[PDB]
Amino acid sequence: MAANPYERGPDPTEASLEASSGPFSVSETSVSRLSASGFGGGTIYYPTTTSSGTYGAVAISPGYTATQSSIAWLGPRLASHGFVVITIDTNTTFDQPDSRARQLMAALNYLVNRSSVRSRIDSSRLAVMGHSMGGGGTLRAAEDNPSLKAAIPLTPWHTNKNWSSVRVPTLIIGAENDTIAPVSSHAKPFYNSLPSSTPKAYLELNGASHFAPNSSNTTIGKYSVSWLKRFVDNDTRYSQFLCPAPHDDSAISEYRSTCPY
Ligand code: NA
Ligand code: NA
Repeated sequence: MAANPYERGPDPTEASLEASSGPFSVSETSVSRLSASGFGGGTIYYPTTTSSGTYGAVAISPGYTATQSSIAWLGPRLASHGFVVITIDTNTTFDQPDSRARQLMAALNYLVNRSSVRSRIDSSRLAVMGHSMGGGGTLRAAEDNPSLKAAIPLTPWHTNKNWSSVRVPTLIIGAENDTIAPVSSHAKPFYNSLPSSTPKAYLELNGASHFAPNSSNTTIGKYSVSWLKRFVDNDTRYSQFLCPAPHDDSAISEYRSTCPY
């Protein structure tokens, strides 16, 4: 038996993470706006299998004026690697980041306590994601809920630039050519303010616009899955993708250097 009880799926490869689907078949159900307490409803994507144990859960928020159609592709992509994922609609499409932060947590609370798939979820292993203003809400949710295992703001937008109290492992994904949430005034200031004692990363998509997260994106999928695996599942099999080194090679038992050079 693997020492880590939360490991799911076979040993990862670059190819499996770049593919459109992970190893788990995915089913879906929905929660209506009326049934959703504290948010505007959503779609739940979950692994059909339960025989390998429970999974961590992730809530994903869209951005200003947007609905869950703008983040829908993330549902099957992440769930197929062994996660229960809810893509939410917000109370109103004009909600600000700090409101979206509260709705992300309300969605996780619904998943854990009242959803039809609650029995597939390990309530102690939760994460938050979001696009644009929903990425700003992801940062605020992480700051206010340090028990979260991971946070992934996608091209985030927020007026607050100081996130030095965030103790949740955070992967910020920025778009190089973003003109709506320019990385020079949003994503990068956010990352620079995160504590160095918190596991963190900043990934910038080459030549990408603010809307890159709204359609299938191999890079977003690979590193988002790797981040969630590493920190929601404590799955160190995915460190090779977040912190590559020559000793990932099976022929190399050790590699040390004074890189970068
Ligand atoms: Na509601
Ligand atoms: Na150096």
